[PDB]
Amino acid sequence: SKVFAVYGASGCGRSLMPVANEQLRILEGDTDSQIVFIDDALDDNITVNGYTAMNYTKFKSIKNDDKFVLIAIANSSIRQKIADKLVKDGISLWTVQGMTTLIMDEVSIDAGAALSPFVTIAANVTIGKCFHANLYSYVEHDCIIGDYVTFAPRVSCNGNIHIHDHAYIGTGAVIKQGTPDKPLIIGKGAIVGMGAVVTKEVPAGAVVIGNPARLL
Amino acid sequence: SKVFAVYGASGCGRSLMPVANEQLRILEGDTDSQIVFIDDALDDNITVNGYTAMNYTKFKSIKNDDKFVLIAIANSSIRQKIADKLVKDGISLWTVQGMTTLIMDEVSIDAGAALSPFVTIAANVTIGKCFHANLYSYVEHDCIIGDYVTFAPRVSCNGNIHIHDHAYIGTGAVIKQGTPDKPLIIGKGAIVGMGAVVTKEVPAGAVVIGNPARLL
Amino acid sequence: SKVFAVYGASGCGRSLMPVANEQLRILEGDTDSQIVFIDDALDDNITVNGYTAMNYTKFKSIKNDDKFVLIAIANSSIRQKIADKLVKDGISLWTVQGMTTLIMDEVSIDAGAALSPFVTIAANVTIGKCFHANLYSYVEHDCIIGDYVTFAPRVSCNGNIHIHDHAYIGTGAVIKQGTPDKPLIIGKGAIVGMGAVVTKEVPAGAVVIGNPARLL
Ligand SMILES: [Cl-]
Repeated sequence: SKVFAVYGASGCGRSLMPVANEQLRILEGDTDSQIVFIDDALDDNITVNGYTAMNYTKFKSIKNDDKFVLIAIANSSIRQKIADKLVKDGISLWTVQGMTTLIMDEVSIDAGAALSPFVTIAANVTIGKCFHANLYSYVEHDCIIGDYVTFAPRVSCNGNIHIHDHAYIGTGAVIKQGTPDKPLIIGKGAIVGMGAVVTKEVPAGAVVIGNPARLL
Repeated sequence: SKVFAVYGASGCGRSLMPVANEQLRILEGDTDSQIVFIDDALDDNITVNGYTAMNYTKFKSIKNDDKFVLIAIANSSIRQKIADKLVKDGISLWTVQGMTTLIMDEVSIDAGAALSPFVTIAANVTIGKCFHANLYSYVEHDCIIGDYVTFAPRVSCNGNIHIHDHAYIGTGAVIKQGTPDKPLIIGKGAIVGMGAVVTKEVPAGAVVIGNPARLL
Repeated sequence: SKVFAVYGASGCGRSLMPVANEQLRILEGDTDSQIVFIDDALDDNITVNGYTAMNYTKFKSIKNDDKFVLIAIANSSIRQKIADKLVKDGISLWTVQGMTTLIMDEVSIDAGAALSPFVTIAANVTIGKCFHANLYSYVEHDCIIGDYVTFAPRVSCNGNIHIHDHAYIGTGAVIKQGTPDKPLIIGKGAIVGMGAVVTKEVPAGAVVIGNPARLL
């Protein structure tokens, strides 16, 4: 027996719950296991879109040895804090993908990714901890994505790009391909704004916007 | 018995007819009902892409009590005029979606929407009359879309956005999310240009272009 | 009996091989025919992502009268040179599409196209030799695409656009629709940059970037 959850019942979670149901009901063929929301804003349990929603204290109290959680909180500092709590409490991180999520050859993705509908992860990609790939995003050939990276919808991450930990890539941003000799790097904790057209390396902690991308 | 139609046999209609066939043949499981084009440019009936095409006078003359029409005319002033005519003539407005159109939880969409392939309508969205969501568009969580709104392909409408009646959002435009306390408003009859990167409220009747969006 | 290949084992080929397997195993229902990579960088055969990879000399030497090749090299000058070699050696050019590639009514596409996942080719489109439509691209109604045209991912080619031979359209570029009286032309060998917002005719051999597009 198993219990599943989506951690976060705000916009991120409510748009991922249908995806977690595709993952569980169709890709895993599991019509038996319950799935709930976890949200620490809750005191008493409520329902959100027809699913039971409870705080983490209550979720921990459930008498099941086999818990699986997708963290659906876009802020990567919160996501890392929750992931470390879950692992310490002996709860499994759970990767979810949609029926229309395309995974190509020789792809490695660490546990706990949220891979939305219409996402492509192309050939020979490596992805670290609790990746968020929102609707329509792609990661093309030979990319290396670090830990707690977050893509908004419709990110175009071309080939030979290395995105370091905790970077955020905004809606519809486009990133030029690197080369095998010079991968294009997005630095640790960088923020690439909605619609940015990135043609060069982004420094760690930089915020870049515009076409072409410039420091904000 | 029933008769279906796509109103408009120009580019909008010809790219929606396959979608109307997915809706009718697959999602409704109806291999019996006829589907035609209506276009008022026609005097004599013709064929368009292998479908009978006739003017509205001829469509009205068909002896069937049960007519269903998708209005495939992007201009929302024309669309409203035709919708009001159809309803007055006792003809039903007909929502169409593709096999790859994704509808999430607690979504309300008024009759007569054209929801293209690869469209996502995410959690807790409300949409008014004869919405057009062209190919690849999305409407994310908690949005409220009014009546006779029109999206070009690949619109990224993020969460907590309120788009008022008759707005037009151009190809690949990106709109920043609102918050629950302050939804980002696109005003009545506003035009958001192809590729616009919208980070603030757009006034009613404004035309905005660019990255970032500015008045044209 | 038949032998298939993807010509190019670099990023283009490695992200198309899964698509060629969808085309062959599912759309053609062929679980018998072998598929390999061809790459002229190879001296001795190797494996790439679990597929045999050989140079063209070795592929020619295979004793099969019935060879089918998808050219997965984005550079259109190389693609034309290889296509002419294949045809002269009595090898067939092979169109590939994905399970999520949508083709609408009255579409004509010459042999050897690479039509990626999530691509739409809309109504009444004509496409010439060895077209590349990378992930998420669309070609809308009434377009005429010439020979050896190349789209990066997420190109938005709206209706009534004529793209002449060897043009390249970069990631996420958006092109305004033409009209029936005045198709919007992208000239021979033009380059439209990543993220460009094209609102006017692009001259032959021009390089255009930005929002709005300007000469680079
Ligand atoms: Cl897309």
